[PDB]
Amino acid sequence: AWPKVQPEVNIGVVGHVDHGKTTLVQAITGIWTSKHSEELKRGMTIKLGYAETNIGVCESCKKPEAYVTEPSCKSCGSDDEPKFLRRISFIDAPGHEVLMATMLSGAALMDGAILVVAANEPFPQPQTREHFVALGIIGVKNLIIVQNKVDVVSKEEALSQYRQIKQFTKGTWAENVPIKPVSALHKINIDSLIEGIEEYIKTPYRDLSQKPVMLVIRSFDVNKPGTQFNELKGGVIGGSIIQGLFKVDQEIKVLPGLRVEKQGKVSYEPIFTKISSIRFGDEEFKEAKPGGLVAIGTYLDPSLTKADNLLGSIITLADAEVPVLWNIRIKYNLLERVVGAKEMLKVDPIRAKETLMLSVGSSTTLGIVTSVKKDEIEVELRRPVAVWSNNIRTVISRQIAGRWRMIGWGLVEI
Ligand SMILES: Nc1nc2c(ncn2[C@@H]2O[C@H](COP(=O)(O)OP(=O)(O)CP(=O)(O)O)[C@@H](O)[C@H]2O)c(=O)[nH]1
Ligand SMILES: [Mg+2]
Repeated sequence: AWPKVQPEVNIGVVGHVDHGKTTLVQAITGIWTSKHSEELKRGMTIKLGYAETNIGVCESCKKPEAYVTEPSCKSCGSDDEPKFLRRISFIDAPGHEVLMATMLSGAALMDGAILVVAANEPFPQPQTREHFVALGIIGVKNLIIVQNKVDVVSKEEALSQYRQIKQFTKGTWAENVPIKPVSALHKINIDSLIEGIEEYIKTPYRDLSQKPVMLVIRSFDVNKPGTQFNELKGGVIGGSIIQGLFKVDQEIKVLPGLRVEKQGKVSYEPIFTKISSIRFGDEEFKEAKPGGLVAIGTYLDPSLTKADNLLGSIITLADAEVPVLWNIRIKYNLLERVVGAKEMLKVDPIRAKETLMLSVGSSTTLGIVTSVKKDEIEVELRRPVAVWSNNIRTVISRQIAGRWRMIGWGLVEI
């Protein structure tokens, strides 16, 4: 039988709106990531979606068909159990331009990524470019480009687009990134994509001695409405461990923590709690490592975790030393152009007093520029940000025509 383990690797799925990201995740895992009523109603991804699958291989069968996502080799005529390789999970990002920040948040949790490009739309669309560049900046460079929807165009049309994709990636870090043509909807050529995932998105080395840090993207409770008070389960916090590992019964804290109101005055205080449970998908565990999206059960009042209240927080062990900053200095670089805009636009230099959006880990925060130099800016933040390490990358966005657009990136200087 196959072991029940946590996913050991996170693969982002990104790309322009409606290019088929969520359907691709479904093709691979059997799961539809959109769980929220607003997502199902509007027919779009809004929150980061999530799905897991085991990956195995039928050792006595031809590849790529030999790769499977379930413990059966019958499709290649064998009754032998396939060899288990690893469990993997997908971080399914929204494609809508208005949701770029969510993509940025998700990118902090990715070990590698799939850029989905629809074969029946002109390449390169605005969020194809924006998501691509964001991946480059954040360092998610174990990339596979998936040409999706090949079922509705001829082979030669798909090939014309393939040539365009090679041209686009030529001279960039992605020059030799593989391109896999598939139909996510009708499940065509999926095995080849699985093989590509095994080949090009290998599980990275994890130094489990590092101080445990988790980036938070969800928070909620499992309390059915009309639940008795003596039955109210504690709040649950969801996210991905980026370094180290957590264990049941550990004393932890959420940073920056809770917003505190003292007659108009607002500060933040760390939330201290204890891990009462650890879950990945449907399975419970005693410890949680990088890879996968973990649900940490706590003793927190569920009101504190309700409705993703803690999105953007980090979690550490209670005694960790972590700067929680209301002002940050960033060593920055600007892009030449606003890549996510429909019409070509130059990036104006950063100006003092302008309000920028900073993406740091899973957090998204507005701040006012208080100092501008050639290589550095200083920013007064509207809400504080937890800075758990010395070389954290931030992505900088500017509001252009009412839309937040990525314009640059930097290193948060300690
Ligand atoms: N013909 C065809 N249609 C597809 C394929 N993959 C997805 N679609 C269709 O495209 C539409 C959008 O699919 P969806 O998977 O939700 O795309 P998405 O990129 O996740 C949308 P968002 O950017 O908001 O998250 C749906 O109608 C879906 O059935 C494909 O391989 N072939
Ligand atoms: Mg989607």
